[PDB]
Amino acid sequence: MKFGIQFVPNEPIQKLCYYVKLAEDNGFEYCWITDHYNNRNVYMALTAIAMNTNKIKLGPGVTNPYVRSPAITASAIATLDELSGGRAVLGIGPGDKATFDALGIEWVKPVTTLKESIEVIRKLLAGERVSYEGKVVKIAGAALAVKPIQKAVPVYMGAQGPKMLETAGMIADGVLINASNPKDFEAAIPLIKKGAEAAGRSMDEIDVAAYACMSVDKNADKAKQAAVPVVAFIAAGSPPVVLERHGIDMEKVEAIRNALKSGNFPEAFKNVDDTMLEAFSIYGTPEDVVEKCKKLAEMGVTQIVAGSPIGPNKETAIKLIGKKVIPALKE
Amino acid sequence: MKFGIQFVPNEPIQKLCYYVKLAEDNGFEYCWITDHYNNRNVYMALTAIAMNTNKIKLGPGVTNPYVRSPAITASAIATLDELSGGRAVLGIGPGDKATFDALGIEWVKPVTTLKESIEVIRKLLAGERVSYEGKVVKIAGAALAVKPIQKAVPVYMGAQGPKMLETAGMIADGVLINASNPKDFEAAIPLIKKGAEAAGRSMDEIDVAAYACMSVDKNADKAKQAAVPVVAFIAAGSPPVVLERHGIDMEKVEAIRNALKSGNFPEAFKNVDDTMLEAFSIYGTPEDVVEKCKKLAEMGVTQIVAGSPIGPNKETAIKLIGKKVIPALKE
Repeated sequence: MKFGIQFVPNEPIQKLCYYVKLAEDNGFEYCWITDHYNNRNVYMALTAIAMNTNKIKLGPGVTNPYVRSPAITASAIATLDELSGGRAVLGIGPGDKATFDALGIEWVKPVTTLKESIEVIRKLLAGERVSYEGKVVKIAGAALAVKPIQKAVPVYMGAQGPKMLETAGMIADGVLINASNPKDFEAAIPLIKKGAEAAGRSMDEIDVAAYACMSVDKNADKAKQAAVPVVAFIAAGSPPVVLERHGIDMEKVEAIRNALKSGNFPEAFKNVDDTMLEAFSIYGTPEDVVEKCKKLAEMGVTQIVAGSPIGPNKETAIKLIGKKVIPALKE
Repeated sequence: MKFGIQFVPNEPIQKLCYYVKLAEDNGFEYCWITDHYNNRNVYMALTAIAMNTNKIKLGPGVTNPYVRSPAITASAIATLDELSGGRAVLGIGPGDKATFDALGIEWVKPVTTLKESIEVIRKLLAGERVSYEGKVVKIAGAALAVKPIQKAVPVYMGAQGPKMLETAGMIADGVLINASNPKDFEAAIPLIKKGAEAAGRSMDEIDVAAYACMSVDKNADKAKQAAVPVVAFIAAGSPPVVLERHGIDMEKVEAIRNALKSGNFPEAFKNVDDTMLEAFSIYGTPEDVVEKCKKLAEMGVTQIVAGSPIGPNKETAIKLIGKKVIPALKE
């Protein structure tokens, strides 16, 4: 099994570089840095990370077609791939409406735009002069001078709905699924397979990645507590098909949703229960986490991304995962 | 007088970092890195440059409102300012039509968009939750988490026309003028002053910067030759008011324009003459260059940006400028 790690670049980039280099030392193979306008720029963060790392794969996790021209994304990826000696991955997803309303960006046809942007980025990265007259992306003779080192930089697609999952199956080298429980991938993976089948692609060409909320501790209950704030948000933003799939107490969810609107948090955090924790996080001892990763592996997950909080102390957790989780999951 | 240096990031970023650190060692105070989708990403280049430098000011030279959301630009600048210990400048201009047709980007109202984007970036950098309902830029509750170190990161506006010059006078901390000859600034500076006056601003608040084609050599004629390719492009793209202002042989210009369309270059380069060289470059011995810089200083230029080619050998020229040009122009 492959392990990724995901960071929001919301701290001094030096601290981020320490965490990633630590992750690299601990056998993490993918480094995913989120891309939101209000934090440190994802590509500058990834530049510093590249300089402090040597082998971990690294890229935006995820960027989107809208906040920069896909052509800019292409050459940012090319640049990253040059600096890192060929370790770049492109995680790219739809973005979100609450970002694009804030930025005055029209959220046009997200499936179509993501598909067309991935195709344009790929062609640009391949060195082509691109003429692409899509429904949304319209490129007329663009060409990169900067070249990646990889022949084909991997493109990971953020995918939640069925059309996105199928599209990821047809076009993407990996699928980034914000989900921590096997039930989600039991539903998700056949959709990826339909898209793969539609393109004649084997599933072994496709890295199904769990963008999981993870919290590992030598003490299971402290792992629990660090998971609680993050599960509260995940549970609030989960679509009802995901709540229903997991039998989530729907009354607790709306009290959490309410208290989040109310800007107060301990009450929202008080209503996360053991069921939502099981559905939206991988928490507990390294033993707890290892069994849970195996259940995801058995469901077809090939990359598990340790997302926030990682653990009560991120440094302590990265070390624990490297010592006692990743070695327990070597094919 | 202040000296800047401008680089296209079209080489391995390590080489760029050497040049900038060399420039810094040689007393250059500003480092301007161009922002075009087809080269190395400007902000990743500036991240590495920051890590290899300590005191030179550095920023995009220039970015634009269109290839990334102004909000992304704001946090890229904030990020740069954090990494560099407060040395960021934002050079921002309109972009160009031949880039945005290639990218399918509508080149909407460039003066208005540049003005509104500068205002939004400033407010974002200041830490505000921004609601900005402009004619073009429409921001609704955006806010940065990343903070600059500078209280007010300097915004330099690329400006060529009279409306841009006046707008730069009203709003910008510097004006980036792609021009090498005093006649251009004799025309340009009163326009900046009109805008400054319209805002109650003194000219001593405004860094009038010559984005010059510079070529310095111990041998004047070799400096000449290295200037010839770059002047050929500048002369082809110059507006007729600039050709007319300089009495440029208009027949030579169209042969250069023709041969550039024809994709062949020695014939285009053969038709650069001593008049276009004088109008669109600062070339020659360090003595030649120093007198020419003084004539620009006397016209109101407060920053001279050594643009390509810098000299026949960029490393040799940066050293010559630091040894024999910059010290000869210390107020």
